[PDB]
Amino acid sequence: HHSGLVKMSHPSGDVEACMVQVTCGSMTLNGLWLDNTVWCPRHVMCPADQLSDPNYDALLISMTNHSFSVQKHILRVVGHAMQGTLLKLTVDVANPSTPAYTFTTVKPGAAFSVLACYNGRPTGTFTVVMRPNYTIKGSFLCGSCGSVGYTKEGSVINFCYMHQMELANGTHTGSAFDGTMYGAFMDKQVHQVQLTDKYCSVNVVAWLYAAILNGCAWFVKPNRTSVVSFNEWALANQFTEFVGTQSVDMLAVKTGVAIEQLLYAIQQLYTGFQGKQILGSTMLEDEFTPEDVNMQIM
Amino acid sequence: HHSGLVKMSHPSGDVEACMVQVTCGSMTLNGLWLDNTVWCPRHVMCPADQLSDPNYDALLISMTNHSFSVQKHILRVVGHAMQGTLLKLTVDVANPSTPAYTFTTVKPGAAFSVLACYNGRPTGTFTVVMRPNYTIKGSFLCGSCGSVGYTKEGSVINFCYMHQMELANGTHTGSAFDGTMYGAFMDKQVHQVQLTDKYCSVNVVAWLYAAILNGCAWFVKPNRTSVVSFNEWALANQFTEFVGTQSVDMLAVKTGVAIEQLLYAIQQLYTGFQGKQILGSTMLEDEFTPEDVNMQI
Ligand SMILES: *[C@H](O)[C@H](C[C@@H]1CCNC1=O)NC(=O)[C@H](CC(C)C)NC(=O)OC1(CC)COCOC1
Ligand SMILES: *[C@H](O)[C@H](C[C@@H]1CCNC1=O)NC(=O)[C@H](CC(C)C)NC(=O)OC1(CC)COCOC1
Repeated sequence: HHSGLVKMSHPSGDVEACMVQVTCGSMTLNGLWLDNTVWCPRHVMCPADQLSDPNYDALLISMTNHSFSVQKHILRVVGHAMQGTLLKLTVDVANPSTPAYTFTTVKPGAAFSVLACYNGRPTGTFTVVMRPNYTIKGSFLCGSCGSVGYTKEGSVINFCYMHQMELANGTHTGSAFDGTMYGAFMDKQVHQVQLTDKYCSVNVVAWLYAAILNGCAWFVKPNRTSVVSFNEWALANQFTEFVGTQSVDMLAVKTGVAIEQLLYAIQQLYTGFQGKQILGSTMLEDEFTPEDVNMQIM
Repeated sequence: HHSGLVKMSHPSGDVEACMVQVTCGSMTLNGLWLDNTVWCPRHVMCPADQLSDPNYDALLISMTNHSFSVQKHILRVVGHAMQGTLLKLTVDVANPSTPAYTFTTVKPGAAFSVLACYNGRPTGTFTVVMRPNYTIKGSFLCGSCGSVGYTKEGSVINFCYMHQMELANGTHTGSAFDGTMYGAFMDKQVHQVQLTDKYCSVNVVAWLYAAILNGCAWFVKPNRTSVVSFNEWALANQFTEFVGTQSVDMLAVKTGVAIEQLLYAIQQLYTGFQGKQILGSTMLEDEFTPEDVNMQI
């Protein structure tokens, strides 16, 4: 039986209307236009020559307002400032289609939608999970910097990601809109090695609950492992700490299966399913959130 | 090395601007507002009483323009007609934000984006492949009917799907905008026979080309299988006919690996990967198209 559990993104129309192109010298990339502000990665300031150790503080000082061209395809710069790894440009027109929005940094295990853009033009959207080593997968090519990641709750878009770089293992990372880089990677063209990744324990729990809701519960036993005990074990076996949420609790109430029975199951299943499948899979899946499962299976 | 091959959907803003809610008596679902026309599934006319064997001809005749209610959230009806499994409702206002569009019927193995909506409100977007048995997977709950699927060529939107139903096995189907149901399923709540699914051969090829581009070419051999022999083999082993395309050919040039080497490879991998993985998988993957791979790698 097909569960209906799929990778689902937020509808992108609200964010499409905020995308612009930003150009500084030879470098061109994407920006986010909210009210009188345009956000973009500060390495737009850097010519290809100096990208391997840029001096951003000096590059900023060398700019004037005319050093930045902002074009909408889908504007006069009247101020420029740097905030961590982002530029905050002030323009003289308020974006007439600005959504209600917040700037909240996301934590590992949380999912968000990405609007991939090139030269200020949206081309595709996908959902990613912020990994425990502060990278994301997804699909990003040359020109994609400034593409944004977001969630939506009610009318309020939460902007959580602005794309900056690809790592040698092909994963990606970027900034929060407070200017910090996820994982503290440097916006320098240099080899940087991401830390070891981990299974997102709370999302594995959610997926097992999706399995139960879908009629697949051969892995459920009476046996349990406490949260506190599971977390001691998680540290030493490449799992995140489990932190419960009202979203997980809803799934436990619906199924009648306790969180702690699934923490025991995870300790038995992460080595393999001994020939069985769970939701068409032979390994544990950690990129569906408790919210995904509540939204899509209930 | 993560390939960067992911399930990607089209930006949905153009289509979001066309979604409305359609209400008829006590039933409510989504509709697509293009110019002066609102498209929605005809079963909005059916009371819960009679979902098993609705008489859509008599239901239509019993309706008047005032039977229908159309609200834009993200309108007065002055005309109603039935086209196959869809209603075509004429409203007095023409949608100002109507994109350039066409209507197409997608074929098995082709990918399209779906804007899932509830009560006229877009809530999510995902990409599906029309399966060889004319069903799709995806995620659709109660209230999702009238959600639409589409591709793009340029800024042109090609509307190809309007969601209608879920089958006993959890898969889904819908209408093309000429009113025909994909796979000729009936818009009634009765058990109906679904053909067995098959691997979409051309997409498996594209997936192996993506593996090669990503530096995973252990399955590659100079052993070849002609398209014709492959096609013969595919009938007895639950695979679709391979049909080359310009898009596949590009991939054979980028990698310098011939189609027939991968056809040969498919025959062997179907019997097993023999301890090895391909792009993190131990089974063949057939929901990534040649166009996906060309665009994403
Ligand atoms: C901005 O559009 C760039 C996006 C990456 C290009 C390929 N895929 C991407 O996601 N970002 C960069 O090019 C970035 C600039 C520095 C932070 C100053 N460098 C980068 O992503 O690094 C490499 C590998 C070390 C990525 O792969 C291509 O070579 C550069
Ligand atoms: C319209 O929004 C409905 C969408 C489905 C409901 C649950 N998931 C869906 O995709 N469509 C229907 O309710 C449909 C109406 C008939 C075509 C007249 N019924 C339906 O999808 O079939 C059932 C039973 C075969 C699927 O299983 C649950 O009950 C409905």
